[PDB]
Amino acid sequence: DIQMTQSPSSLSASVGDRVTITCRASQSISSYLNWYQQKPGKTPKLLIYAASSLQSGVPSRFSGSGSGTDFTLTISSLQPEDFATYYCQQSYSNLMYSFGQGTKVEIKRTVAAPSVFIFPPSDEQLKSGTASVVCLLNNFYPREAKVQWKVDNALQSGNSQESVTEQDSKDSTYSLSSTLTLSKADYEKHKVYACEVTHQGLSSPVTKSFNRGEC
Amino acid sequence: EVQLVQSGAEVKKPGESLKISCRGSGYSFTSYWIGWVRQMPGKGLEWMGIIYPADSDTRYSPSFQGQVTISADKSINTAYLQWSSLKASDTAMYYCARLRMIGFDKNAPLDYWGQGTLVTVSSASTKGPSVFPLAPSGTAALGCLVKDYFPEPVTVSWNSGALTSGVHTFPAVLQSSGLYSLSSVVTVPSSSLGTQTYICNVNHKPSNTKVDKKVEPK
Repeated sequence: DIQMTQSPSSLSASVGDRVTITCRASQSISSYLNWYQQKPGKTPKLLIYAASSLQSGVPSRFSGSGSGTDFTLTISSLQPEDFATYYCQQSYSNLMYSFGQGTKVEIKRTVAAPSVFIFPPSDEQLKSGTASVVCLLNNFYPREAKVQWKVDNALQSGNSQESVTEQDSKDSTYSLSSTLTLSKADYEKHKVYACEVTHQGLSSPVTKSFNRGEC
Repeated sequence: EVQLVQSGAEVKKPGESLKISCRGSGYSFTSYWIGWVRQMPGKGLEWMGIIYPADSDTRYSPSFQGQVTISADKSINTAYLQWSSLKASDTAMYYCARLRMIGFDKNAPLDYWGQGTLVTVSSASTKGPSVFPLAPSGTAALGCLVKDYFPEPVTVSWNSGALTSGVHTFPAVLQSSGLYSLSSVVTVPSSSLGTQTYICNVNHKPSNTKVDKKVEPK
């Protein structure tokens, strides 16, 4: 009966920056709003309760303000340990507590173009009737990137899946792996397999390709 | 100080029942409400319900009423969350958490959290991975494709742990077949390809699978 809307889905900032995250309620919740921090795979951690009260042991660079429907969480000077996802949560409802959908705070660094590598399917995999073609985008920033598979210059769609690493704790980059999956029969019907990569660090897209059967 | 510790990862089939647990210590277990929270893959937090362990007074979120049962055994400081008939859509991480509330409201944040229980619900069955090479060809890249396994997790190392710099082991993807697949890559000096051996070590405990795969230029 009370919907929470968190405003920036994602925030890019550097160590030392001031960060403000916003949380709006569809109904008045007085000051009954709490903030939690969660890192990937880890358990959530209480930071602020009752809109502005700092949980014991939380550093004083965290603060919160607001009453009614509009609330903010502020980090006055980001530290490396502060990059995480943040959730607000209203405790005013007597029907259901609810959470905002989260704001990810990630590390802003200089733009870095990906290094691109393409891998043909192995002979061993082909023997079993399927071909997996893999394209690697290594150590780039920011995380937004586009992979376009082409098979004899036909754009492929719906037959690939991709995965992205969490931001690297040392150089703050991301890496991405994309797999194109074809039947052996389809794979042996075509010649040129291409991975075309678009990223804001590249003035124009980079394509890595191979010809089936060529060393 | 205060601690909530939850039971381990679960892998089930649709239609099966399941009960997971949350053990409290370091405080009066019957003096605080315990809440349960759901986090499906890649999504945020949802509140499911609460129980007061002294008398097993419960409140459920409307979305979860009649879909789960929350209970407690106060004699062993443990709360439980149960399904009678699981669905694949119940696949999620489940947290228990202590409500720091005296009386009714006055505040009520969740101040201590369990470490979470992973629940996987799928019609898929246990299967070990096939490991295929990502053969190389300044800086070259190589790796291993760990394909068609169930359930999570798989662990990958390189040269038995001696090679760590430049390794990226990617999150697995769930294929439409119901089986997982992941890749693990490493970048190395092009000069090393002729002389340095590169072997990925893949372990999948649910299937009792151990694989060592040497990867080299073709």
